[PDB]
Amino acid sequence: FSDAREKKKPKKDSSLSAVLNSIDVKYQMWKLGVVFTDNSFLYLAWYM
Amino acid sequence: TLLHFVASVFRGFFRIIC
Repeated sequence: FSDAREKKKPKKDSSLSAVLNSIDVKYQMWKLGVVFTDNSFLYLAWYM
Repeated sequence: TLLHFVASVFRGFFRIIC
């Protein structure tokens, strides 16, 4: 489909469901896990 | 949420050490 013709529907900032679909459960999974694994964030959470 | 994660890690550590 990349080489073939494509039609796309642009996203709307009003639609919250569109942003929810755009954000990924597994990517946010990985990102927050890495952030928690980071040592400096752990030090700042200790300070918290 | 971070505190809940730390608490869950602590609980797991307790379950494994006991």
